[PDB]
Amino acid sequence: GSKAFIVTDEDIRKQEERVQQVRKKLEEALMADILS
Amino acid sequence: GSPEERERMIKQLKEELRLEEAKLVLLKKLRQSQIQKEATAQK
Repeated sequence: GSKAFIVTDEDIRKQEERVQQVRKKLEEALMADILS
Repeated sequence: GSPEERERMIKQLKEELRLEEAKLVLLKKLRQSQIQKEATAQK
C-alpha cells in the first residue's frame, strides 16, 4: 500500500556515491602508510 | 599518537566497506528483479 517501500534510481545513486567516499579515505589513508 | 590506532580504523572501515557494498549490489539486483515478470515475491 502507501506505506510500501519503493526504490528510486536516484536514491540508489546517492548510496553508491556515499560508499565511494568511504573507499577514498581507505585508499588515501592507506597510501600514506609511511607518510602518516 | 598510537599509530596502530590509525591503522586499526582503516581495517575496520575496510570490513564495513565490503558489507556496505554488498547491500548496494543486492539492491541493484532488486531493481532489475522488479522489472522482469512483475516481482513474484512481494518481499
